[PDB]
Amino acid sequence: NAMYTITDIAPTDAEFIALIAALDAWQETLDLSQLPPQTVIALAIRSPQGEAVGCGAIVLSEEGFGEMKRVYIDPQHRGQQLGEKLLAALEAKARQRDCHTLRLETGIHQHAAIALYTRNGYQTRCAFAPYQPDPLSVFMEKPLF
Repeated sequence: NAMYTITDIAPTDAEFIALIAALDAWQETLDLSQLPPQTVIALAIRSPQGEAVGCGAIVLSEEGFGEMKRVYIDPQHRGQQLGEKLLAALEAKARQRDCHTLRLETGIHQHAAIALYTRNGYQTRCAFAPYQPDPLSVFMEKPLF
């Protein structure tokens, strides 16, 4: 089963905020709403009930880079390739916006995410604006076409 659904979401949607809040509550083991809205791609994965169950986002720069962030899948829906489904969907949207390279930063603690990106062609790299090699952070990127 990946007969879940993918749809746009407002980063200001209560459902988005809830996934994000859960993401941040876990990382303990705001910012997306402010930005110019053209510059943000944000998506959700929904159960067949219609419950937002995962999400993620890409912030696009004017030189064709995109930064991937705020990716999370609710724990009860893991084990069945949703990260994959979502990731591909964010990439597809980034291409339609001429984005040529996706990069991301996550903590070294985030093993599931890190492996998901690796399984799909992201490769480790150095710090990029606006981060300074906080190590440990892990920076990754992938050429899209």
